[PDB]
Amino acid sequence: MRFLYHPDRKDISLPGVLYALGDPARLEIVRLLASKGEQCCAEFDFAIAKSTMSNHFKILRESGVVLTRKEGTQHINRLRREDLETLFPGLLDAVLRSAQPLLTC
Amino acid sequence: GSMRFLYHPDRKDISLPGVLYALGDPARLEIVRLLASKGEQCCAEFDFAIAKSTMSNHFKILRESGVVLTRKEGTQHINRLRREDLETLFPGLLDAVLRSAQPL
Ligand SMILES: [Cl-]
Ligand SMILES: [Cl-]
Ligand SMILES: [Cl-]
Repeated sequence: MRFLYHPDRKDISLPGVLYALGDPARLEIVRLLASKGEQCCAEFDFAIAKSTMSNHFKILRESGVVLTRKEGTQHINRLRREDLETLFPGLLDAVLRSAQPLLTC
Repeated sequence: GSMRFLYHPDRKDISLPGVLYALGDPARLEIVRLLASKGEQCCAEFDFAIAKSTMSNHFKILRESGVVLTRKEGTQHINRLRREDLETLFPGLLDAVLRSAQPL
């Protein structure tokens, strides 16, 4: 599988994770990946410029939140739930409890 | 005994992404961690950057995002965690963040 860049768990920090979630578009991506499982980039039809969405997914990958792979021409994103729960127990649940939907609303 | 606070948003204007962005920095997370365990703290206690303009910007972000109040008292600026606002809006968030925050 063509996995895109992603850090090893050891190089994932709490400030980086909080930073990655610190954006309405990125929070909404994480919220949908958590509830619906893996989703290609094109499912996140935000009213947002192409280069900006690309930077968003780079931020999510560099921070250790999302694992992306190329399948065909799709970029398939996966929430790194197991890594995040191992490092930061209960963090995802506390964030997702309060995250307000955007794309489904 | 001053209740003279710098600009802070109303509870209704605090958003979860804005709060997470404010915590999403080693200096700012440590400020929040210290306010949470030690109580109110003067700005001069937080020597977490080479430049004073960098610390000023950290506190500006903490105040504008709804995490921190800043009180002007004499010559000092005293910071206070907005525990009630944050816990009412984002139940369990502060605990989850603080449980994993590592001392800087
Ligand atoms: Cl795609
Ligand atoms: Cl306001
Ligand atoms: Cl001060």
